[PDB]
Amino acid sequence: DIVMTQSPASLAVSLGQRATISCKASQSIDYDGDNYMNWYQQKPGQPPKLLIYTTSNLESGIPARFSGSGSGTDFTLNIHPVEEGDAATYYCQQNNEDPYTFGGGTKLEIKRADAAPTVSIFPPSSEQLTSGGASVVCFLNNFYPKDINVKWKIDGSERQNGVLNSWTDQDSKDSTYSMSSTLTLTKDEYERHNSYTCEATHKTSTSPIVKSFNRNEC
Amino acid sequence: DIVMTQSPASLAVSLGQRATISCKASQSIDYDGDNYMNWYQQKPGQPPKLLIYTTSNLESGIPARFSGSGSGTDFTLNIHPVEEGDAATYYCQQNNEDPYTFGGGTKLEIKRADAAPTVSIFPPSSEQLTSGGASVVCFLNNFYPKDINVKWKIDGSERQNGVLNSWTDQDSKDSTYSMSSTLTLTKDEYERHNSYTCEATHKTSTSPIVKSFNRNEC
Amino acid sequence: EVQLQQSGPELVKPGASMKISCKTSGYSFTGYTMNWVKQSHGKNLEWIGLINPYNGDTSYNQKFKGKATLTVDKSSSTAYMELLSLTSEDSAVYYCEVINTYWGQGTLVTVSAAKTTPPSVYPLAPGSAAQTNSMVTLGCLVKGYFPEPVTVTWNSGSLSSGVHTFPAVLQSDLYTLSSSVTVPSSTWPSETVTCNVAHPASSTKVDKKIVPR
Amino acid sequence: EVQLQQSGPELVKPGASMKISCKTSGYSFTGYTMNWVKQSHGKNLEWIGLINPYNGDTSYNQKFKGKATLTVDKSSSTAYMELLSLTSEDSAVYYCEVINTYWGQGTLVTVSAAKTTPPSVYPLAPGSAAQTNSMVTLGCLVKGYFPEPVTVTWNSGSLSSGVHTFPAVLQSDLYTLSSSVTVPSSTWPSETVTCNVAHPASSTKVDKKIVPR
Amino acid sequence: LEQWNLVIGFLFLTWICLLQFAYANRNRFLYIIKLIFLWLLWPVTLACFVLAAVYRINWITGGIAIAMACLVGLMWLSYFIASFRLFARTRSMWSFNPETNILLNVPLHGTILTRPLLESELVIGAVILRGHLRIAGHHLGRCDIKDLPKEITVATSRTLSYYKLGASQRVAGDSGFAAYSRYRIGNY
Amino acid sequence: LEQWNLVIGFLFLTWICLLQFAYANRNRFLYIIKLIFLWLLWPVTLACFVLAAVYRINWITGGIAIAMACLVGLMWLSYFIASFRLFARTRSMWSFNPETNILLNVPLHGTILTRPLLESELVIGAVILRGHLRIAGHHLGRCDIKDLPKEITVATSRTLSYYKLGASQRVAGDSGFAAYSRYRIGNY
Ligand SMILES: Cc1nc(N2CCC(N(C)c3cc(C(=O)NCCN4CCCC4)cnn3)CC2)nc(C)c1CC(C)C
Ligand SMILES: Cc1nc(N2CCC(N(C)c3cc(C(=O)NCCN4CCCC4)cnn3)CC2)nc(C)c1CC(C)C
Repeated sequence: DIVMTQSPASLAVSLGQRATISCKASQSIDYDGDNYMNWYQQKPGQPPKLLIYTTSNLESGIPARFSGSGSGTDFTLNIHPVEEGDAATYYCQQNNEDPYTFGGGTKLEIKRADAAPTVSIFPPSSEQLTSGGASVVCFLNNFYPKDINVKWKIDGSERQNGVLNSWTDQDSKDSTYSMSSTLTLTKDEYERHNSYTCEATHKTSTSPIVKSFNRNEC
Repeated sequence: DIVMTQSPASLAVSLGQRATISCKASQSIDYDGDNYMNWYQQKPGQPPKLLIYTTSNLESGIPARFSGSGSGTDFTLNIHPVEEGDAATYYCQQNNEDPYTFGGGTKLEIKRADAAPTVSIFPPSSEQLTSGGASVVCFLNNFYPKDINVKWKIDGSERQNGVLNSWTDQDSKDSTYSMSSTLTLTKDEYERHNSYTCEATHKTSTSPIVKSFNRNEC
Repeated sequence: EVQLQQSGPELVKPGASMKISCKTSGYSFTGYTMNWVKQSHGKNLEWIGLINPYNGDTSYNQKFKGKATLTVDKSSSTAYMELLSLTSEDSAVYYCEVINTYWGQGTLVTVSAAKTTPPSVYPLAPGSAAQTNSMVTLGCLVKGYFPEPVTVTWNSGSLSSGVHTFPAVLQSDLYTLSSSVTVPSSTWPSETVTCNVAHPASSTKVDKKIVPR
Repeated sequence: EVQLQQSGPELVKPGASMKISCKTSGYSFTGYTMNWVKQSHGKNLEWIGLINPYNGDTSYNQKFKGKATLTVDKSSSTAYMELLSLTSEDSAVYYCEVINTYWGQGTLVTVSAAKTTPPSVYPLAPGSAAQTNSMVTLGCLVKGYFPEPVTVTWNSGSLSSGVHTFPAVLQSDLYTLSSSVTVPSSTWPSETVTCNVAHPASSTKVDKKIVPR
Repeated sequence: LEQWNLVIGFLFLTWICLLQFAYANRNRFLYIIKLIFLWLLWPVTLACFVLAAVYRINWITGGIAIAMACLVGLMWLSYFIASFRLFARTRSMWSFNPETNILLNVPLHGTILTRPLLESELVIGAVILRGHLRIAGHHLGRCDIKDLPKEITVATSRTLSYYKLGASQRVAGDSGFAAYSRYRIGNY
Repeated sequence: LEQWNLVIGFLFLTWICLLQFAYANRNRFLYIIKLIFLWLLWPVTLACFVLAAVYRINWITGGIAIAMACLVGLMWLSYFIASFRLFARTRSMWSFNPETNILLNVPLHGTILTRPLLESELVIGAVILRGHLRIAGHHLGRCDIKDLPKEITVATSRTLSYYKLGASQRVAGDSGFAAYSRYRIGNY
């Protein structure tokens, strides 16, 4: 059997630079002096897209900025110039020996100027409270880099129960990471308090960006 | 041998449109069911540039907006979209029977918004007058269309003698026709008057443009 | 060019077989071999097997031998893959490619014995103390449904830009996702806003509109 | 890629002979046949003949048989074409192509018994009518020379945006052309402007600078 | 007596006729006739060797004749074994062609045209001349460039290679050209 | 007596050996040996026919044998005439190849490699496999895609066709592919 080992598990390069993706085979995949090594690209929610085959052959219709190289066990995919729409996952596959195996995949991240999250806190709908539940959702849109922590606190006391976060994948139109936070509660606790605060600590400003609302005006 | 009757002798099409150049052979240049008919272009002062060969084959590096067509005796070259840098002369050649003959060539003119000639008149150089000669020149730069006539008046009397005009080829940078007029004279007639003027009549304004200098302030 | 249209998502109880079709178009069905691939956890692509739709001889991974059987129907140009004795390990997306170039859209298979539940959509109108943004941002909270996926679109497809759909988070056997739309402050409530969800497994299409608090 | 460098312009008296070389670079000289073409009056392209530089067998136009002879020099990778008994009809530009793709720059042949003459360049400074506009138009009058061509450039190749070189007009056995340059009013007489003319047939390079009146 | 010589002369004449016509023309029936003749070639050699051996002038001539006959026989048997293995793999009657043991399946317009391939190579080229397609020097009927197969395959004993269309170019309207490059291999 | 049969058997064995090796391998010397054998084929047929005729059992057999001998002789003479015409045109010793009367000149790295072409076609393809070049199924030595000839030519009696490189593609690093399309013809 063969085991394609990609490297690095994740990558981060700014626009106009060169991105190199490695893929080592457990054993040589040479046949008749040639290596059959495809390279795929899979944007989220989309099927894989073939870029290279036979380890150096650009697929028809693919921009001529993906280059396949390597031989023996070590293979390599190079992207240059890394562009706005290259944030995706890249897989190496050997079409040589049954079974045809894939690599673990490396996620290509695009580096961009740090931005601020447009934090926005939403009150739970009276529609939801008609069923007895109430979940406060706080949207942290269009920020960068990915790492960001949200601090929920009610009446000044931090809350870490039922805080469910859902990041997005790096956008291709803007190359920014968006995030969502959901603090679920039932009616009794929700009405037990009035002031709710959603603040995000991010390495683009000195202090956390605080957004809050209370029930005395809405 | 064979005479390729290329038509029309001249063409004029605006940007973004389609230009069609015809070339009729006296007899069929078909050999083995294929016609060998090249198409060239030749900008002023340059060697011909091969666009098509074998009557439909685009030469490597040529934009895909050149298309070769036709068969039998009637052949055709189509340019679509006609772009800024297509002002040139296009030739049809048959590489089938010795001697290989060219067409008469048709020059492709680009249509553009009519502009005014920046008429500028110059006095004869005192350097030239040191040799006993004096030629008044008048540059009519960056106008359109090609047709333009110039009137040389001295003391109000129009002069039709010694007026030499030298047009340029249509520019590729901005698609304008420039013109030059020179009225040569020996010193005695030159100093027999003092006032000279270069009047340009062009179909972009109601009245002809007039530029003048008088020898009083020289 | 070639097209490969698969059967939609299917919730299947444990130990129950299922069939995933892959209808081909734009080319003679017999002549290109049909590969089948599996992507589990969203990143682990695994090769299942290939079938020659002319003579009908297959070639499976030894892991998927006895778990997947590949058949074809030349009459309707429809290739099939039947998963035998499904387990929680078999929850994944099953693609069908032809020449490694043309792929299907993916048949999401959920192997669970849990119930089905339509999403109890809720609106997210900003409060009276949430106008700091120069352009109002709205959202739709698709809460308590099962199984994946859910199609969240705004105003029945009118808004395809400036929209964020946050992946679901499985909790308590029920998924939950949010969606956000950023529109000019002069556009809402000036222009109507509606988050039309479409949960396929339960045949539910809720078109909820956000009303200011 | 391939290159084809020819011999420069040559003035040849009637009833004489000359050799037009075409030095090849970027490819093995014997690999490709060498065609020779003639453009008379600037538009009438006429095929002369082709030579295979390996064995050396040619193929001429029956119209040009006895007038042009094609030879090669494999040692220096230069082809030749000898024009025999030149006439007023033989004044033209003789190109050398290889695969109909790579051409030479053209050897301008002037068949005349007239005498050579360097150009008596003159300056063209504006009067008092063109001194009021935003940018000044200067010129260089290359007068009374023979034969074609003459290369007019401004400031030894610096100015190329807004430069017009007006083709020559033969008159009284001597040519005459004008050149114009449009530069902002802040660049003259603040910055030096020179019209350097290089007449090749007379080995003359006059560098005249425009002086305001 | 002289019947053997006359039949040998007729055989050589037939071989010349096939050679001078089958080379320029690749008609399917003419190709099959050439294959049948090439297959017949071996038993002709065996018959000649055995007839020479039975009427041996001396012992050495008969010994060498029978040795050559045995060599030809074992070569024929080994080639038959390989051919039967290929047939078992592909279950196509083309596997018994005397040319070789490699088959080229071309999925052309609903059908699959299997032809003997002389060598499995990384690249196989296709050329269309006046609307007639030739892949690996095999006339596969009328076709044009736009509908050219996007995938072909080459079948060998215990191996199966898949090709995909590389760059495709159009020449002089109706003629054309293309290439097929290996992208996958399947054993067993 | 039986010497003719033994030599015929040896000839068939040699033809089989050349066929099974010259098809896969296109070595220049092996190719020349195959050409020499193919040329020898005709006089072998003529000798067989005349030997059958001289020992004719009946009049009809001898008559048909001599008729076939005359047919082969006139075919050989006509082919010789065409070959000599081609040699006069091209003054190359390859024009006397028994395969055909079309020559392919390939200007490869200073030299010109003339090879017999079986048919002058609008398109001739080139395939480079592991660094070895084949044009029209003829091994022309080691070459790579970037320095591939930009122009080749095909020489026939009273005609000369010039090709130019069409699209050129690179496959798996060292292998490659290309095509040559007619752009000119020269008579005489
Ligand atoms: C139908 C049948 N047929 C045959 N023969 C057919 C002809 C041969 N045959 C198919 C080859 C030739 C080569 C080769 O000549 N190779 C040379 C190398 N090639 C050239 C360059 C590279 C490749 C190889 N393999 N099989 C021998 C087998 N026998 C038998 C009993 C039967 C009867 C059956 C029904 C039981
Ligand atoms: C040196 C020499 N040599 C010969 N022969 C050499 C071999 C043959 N020879 C060269 C062919 C074969 C074909 C053909 O077999 N064509 C078939 C069709 N091809 C296949 C498909 C299409 C093309 C054609 N032309 N010449 C006959 C001539 N004779 C003589 C006296 C001499 C002596 C000289 C020095 C005086």
